[PDB]
Amino acid sequence: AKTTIIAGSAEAPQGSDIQVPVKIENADKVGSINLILSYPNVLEVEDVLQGSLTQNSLFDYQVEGNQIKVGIADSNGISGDGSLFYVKFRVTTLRNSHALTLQGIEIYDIDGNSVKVATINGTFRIVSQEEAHHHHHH
Amino acid sequence: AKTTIIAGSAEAPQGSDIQVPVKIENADKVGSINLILSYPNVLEVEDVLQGSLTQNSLFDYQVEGNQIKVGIADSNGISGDGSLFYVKFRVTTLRNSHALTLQGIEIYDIDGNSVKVATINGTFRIVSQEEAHHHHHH
Amino acid sequence: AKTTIIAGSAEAPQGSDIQVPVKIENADKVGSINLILSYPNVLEVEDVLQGSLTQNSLFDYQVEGNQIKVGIADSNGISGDGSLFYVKFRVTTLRNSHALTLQGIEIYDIDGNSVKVATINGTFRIVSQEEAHHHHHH
Ligand SMILES: [Cl-]
Ligand SMILES: [Cl-]
Ligand SMILES: [Cl-]
Ligand SMILES: [Cl-]
Ligand SMILES: [Cl-]
Ligand SMILES: [Cl-]
Ligand SMILES: [Mg+2]
Repeated sequence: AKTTIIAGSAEAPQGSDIQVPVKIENADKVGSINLILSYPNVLEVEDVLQGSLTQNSLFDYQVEGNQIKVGIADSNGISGDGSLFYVKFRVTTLRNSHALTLQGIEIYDIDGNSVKVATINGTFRIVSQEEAHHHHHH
Repeated sequence: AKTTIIAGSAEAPQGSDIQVPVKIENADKVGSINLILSYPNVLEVEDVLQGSLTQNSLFDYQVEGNQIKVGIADSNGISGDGSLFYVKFRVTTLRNSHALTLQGIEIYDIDGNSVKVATINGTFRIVSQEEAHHHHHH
Repeated sequence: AKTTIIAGSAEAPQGSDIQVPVKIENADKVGSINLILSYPNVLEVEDVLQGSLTQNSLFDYQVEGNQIKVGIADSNGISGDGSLFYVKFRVTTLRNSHALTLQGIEIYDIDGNSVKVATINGTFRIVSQEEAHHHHHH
């Protein structure tokens, strides 16, 4: 039962907005999380929103260069699976993919103990009407 | 896995004593509980006894008006399912039921964190030889 | 889900070395353990080694008379099942068995709470080529 933080993956054409979640899986009474999400040059941050687990948490973020620093604190504890936050991006046969990387993680439970976490990075690709991808979501 | 506190339900004729438990379900290292159990005018409190989980806890109760204030502290932690205490009451086609209500709950785990709990109230009815109810207990 | 500490059992002829683990089962974020393992006169301690769970714990032991005092501290917490340490012994139809006893246990989780544990002692016998026992290990 290992706590894992996961950046979502996505694909979209130039000019469109995408919503990419960062999720947690198997959280066990997490009380604070600080992390950095790095994103590719092809993306531009439009907004950062609380997720399904953090609607009532103390939530901060700061966008600097190609990274979003996010801070979450929640005296109730966060447990189980769900989104920590969503990033709204705008997208500015071969092809190449880009990483949505999670790093600089600092995570503690509500009793102040360090929590071991695994991380999984996201992948983003610029794509055409290949939004059969939306059609195939599952 | 949500911690729930549940007042038992019962039925009996005038003049008889009944034993109504207040139980906990899915407790996770609970260290202290304060609560109020309100009871109907048709009932009169004869005794308040420790339950299956609190035989060795620090246990206090105070009966004032139509409510029983109960305090439990236990440095070992209380976990799982079982009774917190039992109330011995004396009972003083249509018909009407009465609530055994749980409120004013204050509950913390052994590390001093607030515990989220759900509550379920009990129901009491004055009844005749409908103690096929005892016969059907299951 | 009760935390249990278990001394392993073994059999071997005079003159041979044996490796006996002391294991934990269903540990839940244990932060410190002190215990005493007592052993029979027919055994002599050659070494005491960290186990599968304590390779990176702070680990101390002291052999005095027929008992090994072991101290383990680990800020990460120890959870699940595995060995806490291994003792390398040298063995110095009827027959008689000997106890490898666990006692004097003091165990706390990473938040400093006392942990309830059960213990299971080990059994050692001097044996011949009955090391079909190794052949039958399972
Ligand atoms: Cl921040
Ligand atoms: Cl950390
Ligand atoms: Cl009280
Ligand atoms: Cl509370
Ligand atoms: Cl020692
Ligand atoms: Cl102890
Ligand atoms: Mg604590």
